[PDB]
Amino acid sequence: MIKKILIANRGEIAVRIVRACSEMGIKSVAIYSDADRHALHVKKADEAYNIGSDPVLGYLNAHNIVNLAVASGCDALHPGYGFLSENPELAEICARRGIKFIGPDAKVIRQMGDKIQARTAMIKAGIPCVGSSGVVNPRHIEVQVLADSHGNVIHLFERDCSIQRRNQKLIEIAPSPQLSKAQREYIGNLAVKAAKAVGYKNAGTVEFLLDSDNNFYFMEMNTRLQVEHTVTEQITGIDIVQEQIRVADGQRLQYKQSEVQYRGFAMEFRINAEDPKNDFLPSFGKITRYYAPGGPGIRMDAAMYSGYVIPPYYDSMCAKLTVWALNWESVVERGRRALNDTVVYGVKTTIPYYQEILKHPDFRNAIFNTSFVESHPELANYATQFPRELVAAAISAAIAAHEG
Amino acid sequence: MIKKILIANRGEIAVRIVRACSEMGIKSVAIYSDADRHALHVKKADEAYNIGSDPVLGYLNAHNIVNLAVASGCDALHPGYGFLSENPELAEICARRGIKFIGPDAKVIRQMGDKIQARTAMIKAGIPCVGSSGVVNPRHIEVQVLADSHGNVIHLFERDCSIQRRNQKLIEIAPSPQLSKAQREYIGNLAVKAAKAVGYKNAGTVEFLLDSDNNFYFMEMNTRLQVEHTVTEQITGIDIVQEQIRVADGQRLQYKQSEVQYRGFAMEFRINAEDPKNDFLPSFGKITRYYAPGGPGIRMDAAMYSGYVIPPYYDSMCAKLTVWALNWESVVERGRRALNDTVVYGVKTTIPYYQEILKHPDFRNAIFNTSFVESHPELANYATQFPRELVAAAISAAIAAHEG
Amino acid sequence: SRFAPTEFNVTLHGETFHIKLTPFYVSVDGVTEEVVVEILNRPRPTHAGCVTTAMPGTIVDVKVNVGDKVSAGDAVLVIEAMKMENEIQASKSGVVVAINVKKGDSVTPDEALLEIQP
Repeated sequence: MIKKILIANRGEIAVRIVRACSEMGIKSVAIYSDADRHALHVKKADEAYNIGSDPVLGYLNAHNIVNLAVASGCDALHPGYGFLSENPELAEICARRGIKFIGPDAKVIRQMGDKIQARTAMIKAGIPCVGSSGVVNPRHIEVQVLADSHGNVIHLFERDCSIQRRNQKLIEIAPSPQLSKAQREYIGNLAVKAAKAVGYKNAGTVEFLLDSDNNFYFMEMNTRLQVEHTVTEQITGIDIVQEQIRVADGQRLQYKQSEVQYRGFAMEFRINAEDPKNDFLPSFGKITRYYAPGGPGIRMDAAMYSGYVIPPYYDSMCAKLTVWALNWESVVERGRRALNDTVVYGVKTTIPYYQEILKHPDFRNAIFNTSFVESHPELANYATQFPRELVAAAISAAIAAHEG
Repeated sequence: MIKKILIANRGEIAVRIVRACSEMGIKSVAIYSDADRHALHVKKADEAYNIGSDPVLGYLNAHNIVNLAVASGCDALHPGYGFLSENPELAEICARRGIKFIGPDAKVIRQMGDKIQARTAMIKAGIPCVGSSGVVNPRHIEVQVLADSHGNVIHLFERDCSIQRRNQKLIEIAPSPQLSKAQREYIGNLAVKAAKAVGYKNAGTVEFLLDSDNNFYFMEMNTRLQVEHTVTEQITGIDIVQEQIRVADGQRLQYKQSEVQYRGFAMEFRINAEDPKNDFLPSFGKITRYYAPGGPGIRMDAAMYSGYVIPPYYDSMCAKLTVWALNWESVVERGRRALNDTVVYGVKTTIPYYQEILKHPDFRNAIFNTSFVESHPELANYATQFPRELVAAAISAAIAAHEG
Repeated sequence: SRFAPTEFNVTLHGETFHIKLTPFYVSVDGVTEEVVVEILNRPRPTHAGCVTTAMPGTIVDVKVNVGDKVSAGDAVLVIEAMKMENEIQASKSGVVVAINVKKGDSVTPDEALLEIQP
């Protein structure tokens, strides 16, 4: 029934979704500001359309995005994440104009977006919530959830996002190295409950804090896809984006819980164009050379490519690098590797910083909470290997002084 | 014990092994002819060294490669595949000069390289071999094997290579869609037997023909890694190259058979720079634009990169694209996608051809033998979409005529 | 001809292509191909309230006169594009200040077709 989709987003997730549609034999439609004229999603998509000279406004504009969706022949629309994904108005509009929004209904989006109105729904369904004196130095655990229209709800497992910086997530791992199978079963079921409570549909994530006692407290419920779904796709084998589309085309979930299983660990790094040495200041500019990582255990979800010029109006994320191995020790090794394996000239990246994390024993030991970054400033004081772009100059000067 | 390796190979597999070494914290050493001066393995490796002005001879020169290995400080040496990998002399030399050859001992290489001396070892160990009137239109099934020094021998499962052209393998799948769990168990054990017979060590592959009457018949025993190991690495989780090194460093196999497990299907496409329309003529030249495939189920092992100029002295393989999904139907879909997902300007590729195969029902239906390509010439008569590099010219001529 | 360009960069569908022209002969990224041609014989939006199409086409109907009070989501225009007619609706609520379009006109997405004051 769905033959054409409007990817209402940019950057890396637009590319993901272009990939999802292609997989399903569905036409994709990109949208770009002028800045994003050269973006990878635009090249990759079946169709594209300008949405303003402004970098931002056209992307946050519910009404003409839908005008374009309608004008375009789009049966449905995907909001990725950020931007309009958590804005109920877009769903309402879509519904009104005959466009299947790939997400929950606006009622839930709205409900669960209101902190107080959300805390109520959860407390009602019998689910421990935070205190006003909140949780001290917690592990941030969260559970992927898939619901269909027909009342089926399910979880792929948790993921650990305890590695984070000033409330910005850096490294995400699934499942948690820090939890028993028991905890995994409990937290997953508890997530399926909550979801059911609020009559959810499509993909969502239920976030929890986990204290030093091993109590779980609900915190948010993200009513959309998330950056870090890759990591859960990895360990389970389930294409989440594909399911989102199926749910929205009114299909039943493809898998009952008993059929969902995981293997291994998956870790995913946010390869931002920033310079950690300089208080993570953005490092926008041109990427002169790029060689993509490869071979076993390696998945890349890139915004960037060879020559790409990173616009300064948006976020710093050039790619998500997602590594997988049969176990904790192996993963970390493969992490370290893949980070080096990712070769990027022209712009300062967080790779070097990540290698410091993976080196550090508390991390390898697999016991850590949200304070880990804060509690270890040393991680930015690292050996900055001298650029091959400078060595070439030093040599060329030796040839200049030798020839005349 | 092993801290430095001499990758005695070029192209794509050199890159694989660079990746393997980096993972294990081991220094890598590349070797390039003059033609391969810019090759991706050279850029990627810890160290590199010229092996002659001739494209080929330096790669097939056992003695000076080992001079370099010894001069370099290499503890061990990897021959990848093709070239010197199946040449006993190199092992003998390595052994002599105190260099651990990442392979079997030269005796077994030599034995199993001789068709008639091999056929004897197999017939002796009670293993059905081919007739002089050989097998008609067989399925080509083959079993990965891992042996250590200490007499442990195991198999990761089979791979189906029945999709091939004039005795050149095109598409490899693991496990076979065409085999029962029973067949899988039998052929795997039978392979472990043969390997044991010949006192094998390290990674090898035992190939069989499968007669339409269910008879498995031995054919070759490749005493090395193989192009298509990726596909088996995918379904099992096991890094084979990493094991090869561990075996050669005298370690015991990391896994008993009972611990060897697969999920899903994996398919691997050989992305050769040839033009199938022109009887698969090579299509050497420069790759002007390249965007690597991505997101779930996707692994790339590339020779090529953005701007790379394919030398004409060697094979046509710019990359191996390896796709994975939880099942047959899903895989094929993901195949189709990833092929489109792989974007390559400047040179004619086999992608379009592969899409024809994946389209064709006999293939989707998962019943096919070595004759499939021959038996279906139509596969090369496909719609060649008009190049976006030509459309841009046609438009730019409309702008020129519209202004002066 | 002294205005007309010999070489230039054409950005078509995310890609850019380096072109140098000289039937023309034409160099696309240093690859020269003979071409043959046969000839056949408004303010940009300052405001977020400035109504635009995101895709060029021809106006079928203006559903509004100057000075109207309009709420977000009201059918303000109709356009023909892609073998169909479809109604553009108001981004913002408030007053219709100008109208820079009439029935019959051909539009492009950088053009501002009406204005509306929030």
